This record gives sequence, structure tokens and C-alpha cells, in this order.
Amino acid sequence: MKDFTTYLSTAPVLTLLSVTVVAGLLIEINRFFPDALIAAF
Amino acid sequence: QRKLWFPGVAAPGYLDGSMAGDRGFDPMGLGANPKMMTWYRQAELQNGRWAMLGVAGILGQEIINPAQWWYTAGMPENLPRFDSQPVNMGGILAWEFILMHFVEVRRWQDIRKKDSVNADPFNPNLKVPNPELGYPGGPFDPLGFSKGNFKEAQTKEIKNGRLAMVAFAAFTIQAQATGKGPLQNLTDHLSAPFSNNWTTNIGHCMVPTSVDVQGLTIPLSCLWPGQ
Amino acid sequence: ARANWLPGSDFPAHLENCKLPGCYGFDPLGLGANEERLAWFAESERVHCRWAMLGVAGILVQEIVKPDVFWYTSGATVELPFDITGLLAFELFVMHWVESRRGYDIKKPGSMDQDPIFSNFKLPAHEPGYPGGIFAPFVPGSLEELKVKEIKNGRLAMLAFIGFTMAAQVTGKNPLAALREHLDNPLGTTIFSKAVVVPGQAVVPPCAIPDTIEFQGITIPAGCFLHSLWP
Amino acid sequence: EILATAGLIPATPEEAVWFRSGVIPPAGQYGKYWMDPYSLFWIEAILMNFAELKRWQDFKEPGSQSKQYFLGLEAVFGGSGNPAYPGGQWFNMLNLGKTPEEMKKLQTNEIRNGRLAMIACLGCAAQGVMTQKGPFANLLEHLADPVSNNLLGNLATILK
Amino acid sequence: PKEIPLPHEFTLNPELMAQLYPSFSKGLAPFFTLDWAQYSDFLTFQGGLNPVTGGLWLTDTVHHHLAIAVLFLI
Amino acid sequence: VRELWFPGNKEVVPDYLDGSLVGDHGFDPLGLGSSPEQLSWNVHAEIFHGRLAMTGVAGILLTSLLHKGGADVPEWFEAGRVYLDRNPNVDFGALLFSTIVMSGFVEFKRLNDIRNPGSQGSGILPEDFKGVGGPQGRTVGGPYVGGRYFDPMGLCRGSPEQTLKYKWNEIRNGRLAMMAFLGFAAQYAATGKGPIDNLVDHVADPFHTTFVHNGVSVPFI
Ligand code: CLA
Ligand code: CLA
Ligand code: CLA
Ligand SMILES: CC(/C=C/C=C(C)/C=C/[C@@]12O[C@]1(C)C[C@@H](O)CC2(C)C)=C\C=C\C=C(C)\C=C\C=C(C)\C=C\[C@@]12O[C@]1(C)C[C@@H](O)CC2(C)C
Ligand SMILES: CC1=C(/C=C/C(C)=C/C=C/C(C)=C/C=C/C=C(C)/C=C/C=C(C)/C=C/C2=C(C)C[C@H](O)CC2(C)C)C(C)(C)C[C@H](O)C1
Ligand SMILES: CC1=C[C@H](O)CC(C)(C)[C@H]1/C=C/C(C)=C/C=C/C(C)=C/C=C/C=C(C)/C=C/C=C(C)/C=C/C1=C(C)C[C@H](O)CC1(C)C
Repeated sequence: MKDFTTYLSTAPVLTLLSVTVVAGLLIEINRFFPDALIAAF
Repeated sequence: QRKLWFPGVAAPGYLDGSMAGDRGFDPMGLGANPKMMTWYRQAELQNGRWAMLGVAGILGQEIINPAQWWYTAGMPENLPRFDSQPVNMGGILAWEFILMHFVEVRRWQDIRKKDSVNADPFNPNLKVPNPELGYPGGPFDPLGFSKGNFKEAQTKEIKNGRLAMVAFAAFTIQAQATGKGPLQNLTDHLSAPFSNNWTTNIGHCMVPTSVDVQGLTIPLSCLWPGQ
Repeated sequence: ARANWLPGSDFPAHLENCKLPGCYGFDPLGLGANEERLAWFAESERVHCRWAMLGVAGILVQEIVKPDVFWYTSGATVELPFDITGLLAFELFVMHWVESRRGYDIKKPGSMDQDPIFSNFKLPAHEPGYPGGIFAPFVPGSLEELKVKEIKNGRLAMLAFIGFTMAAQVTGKNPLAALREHLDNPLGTTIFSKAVVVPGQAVVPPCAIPDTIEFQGITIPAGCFLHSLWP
Repeated sequence: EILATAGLIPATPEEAVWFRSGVIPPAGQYGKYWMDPYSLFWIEAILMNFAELKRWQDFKEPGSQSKQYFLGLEAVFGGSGNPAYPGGQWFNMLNLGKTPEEMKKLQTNEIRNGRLAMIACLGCAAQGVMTQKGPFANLLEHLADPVSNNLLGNLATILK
Repeated sequence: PKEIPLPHEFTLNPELMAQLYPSFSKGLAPFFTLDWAQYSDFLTFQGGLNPVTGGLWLTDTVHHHLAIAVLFLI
Repeated sequence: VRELWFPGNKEVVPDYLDGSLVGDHGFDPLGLGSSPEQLSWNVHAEIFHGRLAMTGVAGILLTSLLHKGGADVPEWFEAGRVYLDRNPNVDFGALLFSTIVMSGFVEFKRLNDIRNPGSQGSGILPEDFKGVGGPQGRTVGGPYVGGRYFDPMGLCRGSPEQTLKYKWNEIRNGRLAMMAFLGFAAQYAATGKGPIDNLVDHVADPFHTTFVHNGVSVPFI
């Protein structure tokens, strides 16, 4: 376990995981708030 | 011991021959624990005595009341009457439940801790002199048939109990397959054995798929899926 | 050897050498294992015994004198000399006073023993839950034997009151009425006749007390304890 | 099949055939079991998982299965040296072959009969595909006309 | 396609195949008798393309695979 | 030693799962609790899951038994929507927020128990919420919080044997309740009735009412 979590902290896996999380977040934001051209508040 | 259940079988280590009627059986290793061995001897004694009572009941009823099938003799329509109280299986079960509960809790507390519930609850001076578990004696042996060879008579009782247990299994299967009484079955097979054997008679369930008891529906069964 | 709840059994450990009256070595669940909790539970048992004695005696007498009133429903069908709101408030205040005093007395023994109004009047020193003095004018017999008698009667009274409630739920009539109903046909009035379950069918008795009741406009959700869970 | 052909059991001999018993539903079925075949397989899977997993863990650890509780059954699960012959209190109830030489002789009996039965089972499956009848029916129809009812004669009509 | 018999139905009874390819009515007897020419209705040597599909005859590919399987076993 | 989830096979995970924890039978074939810190976290999680599933399954069982006496109670799988319909003045967002805020207060209390085992029995709370410790040799905190408030009737104060027996009862019933709730969800997905409804359907006709006959388990039948 400790070594498995160390493996999950490696740059190859953590980078890929973070890119996946940020990509998913942008995809969700664009799915619910689409076609937003300006910061209309 | 001496002779075992099978000719060349090897008696187990724990089956020395101390307990009565022990023929070096137990091929399933169930009595390898002395605690469970005592429990199972008590259970065998109870089952054997109750089976003696049941088989005696079947035979005596069927010779005295031949027109009544023992299997269905518990249905309320078949109940012999003594006074004018309306029939009610719920009512009858209250007596049996409560009384059997008392007597069986007494027996249970004997089993749990031997020689602990031998005296009357009301007169703590009348005690039962039970030499062993499952053999209380005293009032339960009022005619005094003990005192003599206790081990020989213990073997008598236990071997008759095993015989009656297998005989009641026989009675249940014969009733469910044939639908007739036990001695009726014997007289039946004595006439045309070639067509009145366990063959043909097996595979048929002479039991209704359910019964109704004054509005209560019981699903019944057969012990084997034979229909 | 001694008096046992199950002849032939042994006592646990806390219940061995009791000073509480009625110690027959019960507690099959170990609630009195602790020793503060044991005293608290002893006081709880005593007050339950006494309240249930009063309850069962009141129900029996009220049934004897006014057979046309159902004890269960009698709370709403009795015609009060006062109102129901102020009556409950008076109840609340008086019972708060007396019950708080008793509870504190149990908590710390040498406490709630002095009359507030009159300084000179004061309860003589007593064991918890047995005040005595003004509370015990006449004492018919030895105190320990009478404590045992009270405990036995209280056990029987609590069982009897739960039976009262249940018969009222399933039979719908007052206790002695239910006894007369059972005595004309003992085979047929027992719960084994009224209810029964088998794999494939369940026969349960209906609840005579209705789902709701009407009282001065509002409805009190007075059903039948827990239906469907009846056998 | 022999019991149906003898007429002792109530099933036509073309229905008491082993592969028409519900093991292969496309090849036939006997829809009169007290449960449907899949539920019988469920109970089979659970019970055989117990039996076979206990057998395997006795093979790996040659003495275990007799230490942990099992309703008192653990008394007969000690096993022996060779895992293929545990012969404890139950697996060798009758205590047969009390001589190691006689034990070897009986072991050779068991293995020769077992190899014969392997060949027989493979043959029965192949005949069932090849003739679409029962093994006993195949034997009887071969003894009827040996020259025409054989492997070579049946080569034209194989799944008909 | 929803009316065509499922593949196991074709596989398990030579009746349907016999109605489609008559040599299946003789079974494997021609094979073990070396009278293999009788299998010419599904073991063809035609070449070219099927006019309806634009692909090779599946009988030709059947024969091809049988032949090269034998050749590789050798 | 003790009883294992697999008689024999002493290749149970190395001795971080020795016979010390309550409910310990050496079941960690996937190694999810190997390191001690993760093991402590997992012990907390298992006890909490067992208790919460015990509560949920008891509620589901009782609500499905009431829904069989005709009482105006919905089934467990439709109680949320039924309530939202019958009480139209409540807002889903409000109820969901309030549940997350009130659950959050007590769950932050439990969290800061896990971080510092004895730190929560001080300040506003008295000292009984300090915890009695338990697993891993800790003598304070843990999933077992004694005192007169979480153990009012004192059923584990006094008699260490009795405390161990009750701990074993709790853990085994919690594991059973978790398996039972998984069964509830699976049966509801496969059949579409309540739990007690399924039980009485099965006992009424034990055959033809197995998992094979529902058409979702064995997908083709
Ligand atoms: C409820 C019935 C019952 C019970 C509890 C026992 C219990 C016992 N028997 Mg006993 N026995 C019985 C019935 C029973 N027997 C019958 C009917 C016979 C006549 C065949 C015998 C003949 C017999 C002999 C010769 C010996 C014993 C012995 C023993 C003791 C050692 C065996 C053991 O430890 O395993 C415990 C056994 C059980 C827990 C029984 C379980 C039954 C399983 C669960 C179901 C099996 C179904 C059954 C095979 C179907 C029967 C019907 C069929 C006959 C048509 C033990 C105390 C030995 C002994 O005397 O010990 C000192 C011994 O020598 N028994
Ligand atoms: C003809 C086949 C055959 C033969 C010759 C043997 C021979 C042997 N087996 Mg084996 N066995 C067989 C089939 C056979 N087995 C099958 C099919 C199974 C799977 C169920 C097993 C499973 C098995 C196990 C697990 C073990 C043995 C063991 C043994 C050895 C013990 C000695 C013995 O009892 O001999 C056997 C004598 C005979 C086979 C002749 C009898 C032939 C009849 C037809 C048997 C019918 C059974 C009977 C009617 C059922 C009721 C009898 C009983 C319940 C009262 C021995 C060399 C034990 C061992 O190795 O000890 C160390 C051992 O552990 N056998
Ligand atoms: C979330 C619930 C939960 C949690 C946190 C734990 C945690 C723990 N259990 Mg445990 N257990 C549970 C449920 C749970 N259990 C249930 C329901 C059962 C009944 C089968 C058991 C039976 C059991 C036994 C017999 C033993 C343990 C043991 C342990 C401890 C060591 C194993 C370990 O750390 O792995 C950690 C486990 C997890 C982190 C859970 C991960 C689950 C995976 C990721 C999902 C797959 C599970 C499930 C089948 C998927 C369904 C999802 C989907 C189909 C809807 C540990 C503290 C051992 C012990 O000694 O205790 C001290 C031991 O002996 N458990
Ligand atoms: C939390 C829980 C249940 C809680 C239920 C709740 C709150 C129910 C709430 C409500 O119902 C009410 C009351 C009323 C309803 O109207 C509304 C809802 C809202 C529905 C169950 C968890 C249920 C959790 C389950 C079943 C988990 C199973 C875990 C297993 C089997 C793990 C085993 C192993 O992990 C080990 C131990 C070791 C590893 O190495 C190997 C493997 C094999 C992974
Ligand atoms: C990390 C983790 C968790 C969670 C930890 C978290 C995230 C804690 C903090 C949580 C917070 C700040 C939650 C805030 C939630 C706000 C919610 C849920 C608002 C809900 C309202 C909705 C979805 C809409 C309602 C409408 C309704 C239907 C009617 C209309 O008028 C319209 C409209 C307003 C759209 C849990 C699961 C709880 C447990 C823990 O073990 C693990
Ligand atoms: C030994 C051993 C050990 C090893 O190890 C294992 C093994 C092998 C398993 C084993 C074996 C076992 C066995 C055999 C068993 C069996 C048993 C039995 C039979 C019982 C019965 C038993 C039986 C019984 C109880 C019975 C009883 C009966 C009765 C009551 C009856 C009653 C009645 C009568 C009178 C009449 C009426 O009208 C009806 C009724 C009401 C109904």
C-alpha cells in the first residue's frame, strides 16, 4: 500500500491524473455553461 | 464394542465402549468432541424415546382405529371428541406449548449443569437420584426396574430406540409414497409383492399439495419430489 | 440452592450477595453489572412497581364501578370538571417538584430531606427509595419481608398492566370483561387461537382501538402500539 | 439408460439418455426437476466450492483442514501423506486394505478401473455426438448387426 | 437477416445444409472413402469475384483454408 | 492461532493483521490495509460503515414491514420522492444543504477525533467524548467512545470479557448488515419490490422465485 500510493504520486501518474481531472472539469463546465464568449456577471 | 457395525471397520479412538450401545459407528467424526458427544447422546436418547412413543402410537392406533390414517389423524375433522368445547388447534397448541416448554426447560437445565435441578421447586427435600444424564429415574422410574444390570438395560433401551427411529422413518416414507397405513402396507405387500414394492410406489406422493386447517393453509410436503 | 429465577442455575456476579430486595439472580443481559447503574435501576424498578400497582388497582376499580367506560379510551371520554390544558399544566408543575426532589435524593442521599417551609420538620435518615417517616405511618410487619412482598407484587403489577394494555388492543374491552370472555370458552380465546403464522400465511387479529380519535377538535394519533408486527 | 431400457424407472429410453438430462439444453432437457437447472447449478457451485477448495488447501498444506472448527467434521479431514489417498475416518470407512501390499494391489485396481472409465466416458460422449442415441442403445444396436452398425457404417449418418 | 436460422442450427443438423449444399446429405463418408469430388459443391475452384457481392467465393476460401491447413500440418 | 477466512493457508497478510483487532480473521487479500496509518483509518471506516448500515437496514426493514400492514409509509427506494411530494413547501436544496451542514458538524467532530485521539473531549464537550481508545493499543478516542452519552446504559463499562463479547456482537452484526444492504440494493434493481416483499414472495413459493427467475440476474432466461 505505501508503495502503491508512492507509485500513484509519481510524475507520470499524478500528472496524467491531474490533467484528466482538469480536463473533466472544463468539460463539465462547458457542458452546463456552454457557448460563453464573455464574462457576463 | 467387541463386534463393530461393519466387519473389518476400525473403531475410532474415542469410541472405547464405555457408553451403552456403542458399535464403533460414527463415520462422520461428529463425536470427536466429548462435550458434543454428551450433547449428541442426550439428543439420541430423546429422539429414540420419542420415536418409541410415536411408533407405539402408530401401531396401536392403527390396530384399534383401523379406519383412520395415522398421517392425517391430526386434521380437525378427524379429531375424536370428549366434551362439548369447540375444536381449535390454536387452543390445543397452547396447552402443549406451555407444558412442554416447562418440562423441556427443566431437562435443558439438567443438561447444562448436571445434578443441578433434581429437587422439587416446592419441597426442596424430594430429589431425583439420576445416576447419569438422560436417565433421571426416581419418580420417572416408579416401578423400580433399575438397580439391576443398568448397562445391559441401557443397551436394551438404546437399541430399541434406534430400531424405533428407523421404523418411524419407514412409517413416514411408506405413508407419503403409498397413502395407506403401516400394517395395511404389510398386508398389501404380502398379497402382491411383485407389484407392491418400493418400486412403483416410490415416485408418487400421496399427500395433498396443501391443507386448510379452519382457515389456515399449510403447504405440506413429501420428503422427496415424487410426483 | 437459594431462591433462584431458574432452579438449578447459578447467579452471575453482581447479583451474587444482593442487598436489594427481590434479588432472584435475573439480569440475563448484564445491565446491573455496573454499580452506579445498579442503584439507579433499582430506584427505577421501585417507582415502576409502585406506579404500576397504582395503575392496575385504579383500572380494576374503575372497571368495577363504571363498566361502561373503556379504560384505554377513558382519557378522552370522561368529562373533566376542569379543562384539559390547565389540568395538564397543574400536573406538570406538581410532578416536577416532587419528582425532582426524589431524583436528587437518589443522586445524593443526605440532601432532599428537609422541609422548605418548616425548618424543624425533616425526614429521618433513610435508605434510598424508602423514605419512611411521614411517608410510612403504619408498618405491618418486618420491613425486609414487606419490602420483598412489595417487590413481588410490583413485578406482578407491571406484567399485569402490560397485559391490560395488550388485551385492550386486541380484545377492545376492559380486563375483567376479557377474563369473562376467556372463561366462557378457554379453548378459543387464547392468543394461539386468535393469531398464528405459517410459511405461506399469516393470520393476525384486528385492532379494536381505531386509528385515530377526536378530542376537542384535534386528533391524537392513538392506534395500536405497532400493528403488522403482531403475530 | 439401462434402468429405462429395463423398464424399472418411468422414462422412455430415448429420454433417460445422459446428454438429454438438461446438462446441454440444446441437446435435450428433462424439465421435471424440482428446480430449474440453473438454480441447481448455483447450489452445486456453492457446495462444490466448499468441497474442492478444502481439498485444494489440504493438498497445499498436507495436514490442515483438521485444525479449524467445522461442526465437528474436522476430525475426519486430517488426510494422510499422499493427497490422493486421505483415507481417514470417513474416506476409508470400511478400513479396506489393511496390508500396505494389499493397499497397493487395491490402488492398482482403482487406477485400472478408473482409466477404463476415462476411456468409456470419452467413448460415450463421442458416440452421443456420432449416433445421437444412448450408450446402451448403441451397444445393443451394435450387437444386433455388427457388420452394418459400427463406426464405419455410421459414417454417412452422423448427426441425423 | 432476422429470418435466417442461427448458426448453431445450421451446424447441428445436416438437413438445412443439405437443402443448401446437397453434398452434406452424404456426410463424412465421401471424405474417408477418398471420394472427395462429391464435395465439389462447397469445395470449389472458381476464382474471380462473386457477381452479387464483389468478393471472392466463400467456397473458394473454404477450399483454400482446408488446403493450406493440410499443407502446414505437413 | 485464531479462526481464518480460509482454513489453513496461513499465508494471511504479514503480521499487521494478527489476532488483535476485533473482527479479525485475516481477510485482506488485496492488501488495502497494510500500512499502520491506513489500517487505523480502515478500522474507523469499517466500524462507521457497519453502524450506519445497521441503522439503514433496520430502518428499511421496519419501513417495509409497515408498508405491508397498509400503513401510510412508502418503500425505502421511493421515500425521498414520496416525502417531497407530500410536503410541497420544503425545498430539495434546503433539505440537502441542512443535512450536509448538520451532518458536517458531528463529522468534523469525529474527524478531529481521528486526527488527535483525545482532543475532542475538552472545551465545549465535557470529557466523556474523549473516547476509550480500543484498536492499535490507543487508550483514548477511536471508534469506541464510551462515557455516559454514547454508552448511557454502561453495557461496556465493567467486565472486560463482556466488553469484548459486545464488541464482537457489534462487529459481526455490522458486517452482516452491510452485506444485507448490498442485497437490498441488488434485489431492488433486479426485481423492483421491497425487501420484505421479496422475502414473503420467496417463502410463499420457494421455487420459481429464485434469482434465476427474475430475468435480470441470469440475463438470458
Ligand atoms: C437424532 C438421532 C441420533 C443421534 C443424535 C445420534 C447420536 C450418536 N450416535 Mg446414533 N444412531 C441413530 C441415531 C442417532 N444417533 C440411529 C437411528 C441408529 C440406528 C442406525 C444409530 C446407531 C448408532 C450406533 C451403532 C452408534 C451410534 C453412535 C452415536 C454417538 C456417536 C456418533 C456421533 O457422535 O455423531 C452424531 C450423530 C448425529 C448428529 C446424527 C445426525 C443425523 C444427520 C444430521 C442426518 C442423517 C440422516 C440419516 C442418515 C437418515 C436416517 C433415515 C434412514 C435410517 C432411513 C452419538 C452420540 C455410536 C455411539 O454409540 O456412541 C457412543 C455408535 O456406536 N449410533
Ligand atoms: C472400482 C473403483 C474403485 C476402487 C477399486 C477403489 C479403491 C480404493 N479407494 Mg476409491 N473411489 C472410487 C472408486 C474406487 N476406489 C470413486 C468412484 C470415488 C469417488 C467417489 C472414490 C473415492 C475415494 C476416496 C476419497 C478414497 C478412496 C480410497 C480407496 C482405497 C481404500 C480401500 C478401499 O476401500 O477400496 C475400495 C473397495 C471397492 C471399491 C470395492 C467395492 C465396489 C462397490 C461397487 C462399491 C460401491 C459403494 C457402496 C455400494 C456404497 C455404500 C457402501 C458403504 C457406504 C457402506 C482403495 C485402494 C481411500 C484411500 O485411498 O485410503 C487411503 C480414499 O481416501 N476412494
Ligand atoms: C466499506 C466497508 C468495510 C470496510 C472499510 C472494511 C474494513 C476492514 N475489514 Mg471488512 N468486511 C466488510 C466491510 C468492510 N470492511 C463486509 C461487508 C464484510 C462481510 C463480507 C467484511 C468482512 C471482513 C472480514 C472477515 C475481515 C474484514 C477485515 C477488515 C480489516 C482489514 C481488511 C482491510 O483493511 O481492507 C479494506 C477494505 C476496504 C477498503 C473496502 C474496499 C472495497 C472495494 C474497494 C470494493 C469492492 C467490494 C465490493 C464487493 C464491491 C461492491 C461495489 C458494487 C458492486 C456496488 C479492515 C479494517 C479483516 C479484519 O481482520 O478486520 C480487522 C477480516 O478479518 N472484513
Ligand atoms: C453504508 C451502508 C448503508 C447505509 C444505508 C443507508 C444510510 C440507508 C439510508 C436510507 O435507507 C434509509 C434508512 C431510508 C430510505 O428510505 C432512504 C435511504 C437513504 C436509502 C452500507 C455499506 C455497504 C458496504 C458494503 C456491502 C461493502 C462491502 C465490502 C466488501 C465486501 C469488502 C471486502 C474486502 O475489502 C476486504 C474486507 C479486504 C480486501 O482486501 C478485499 C475485499 C474483498 C475488497
Ligand atoms: C468528501 C465526502 C462527502 C462530502 C464532503 C463535502 C463536499 C462537504 C461540503 C459540502 C457542501 C458545501 C455541500 C453544498 C451543497 C449544496 C447543494 C447540495 C445544493 C443543492 C440544490 C440543488 C441541487 C438544486 C435545487 C433546485 C430545486 C429542485 C427546485 C428549484 O428552486 C430549482 C433548484 C434550485 C435548481 C460526503 C459524501 C458528505 C461524506 C464523506 O465521507 C466524503
Ligand atoms: C449414527 C450417525 C453418526 C454418524 O457420524 C453420522 C450418521 C451416519 C449420519 C449417523 C446416523 C444417523 C441416523 C441414522 C439418524 C436417523 C435418525 C432418525 C431416523 C430419527 C427419527 C426420529 C423420529 C422421531 C423423533 C419420531 C417421533 C414420532 C412421533 C412423535 C409421532 C407422533 C404421532 C403419533 C404418535 C401418531 C399421530 O397420529 C401423529 C403424530 C402426532 C405424528
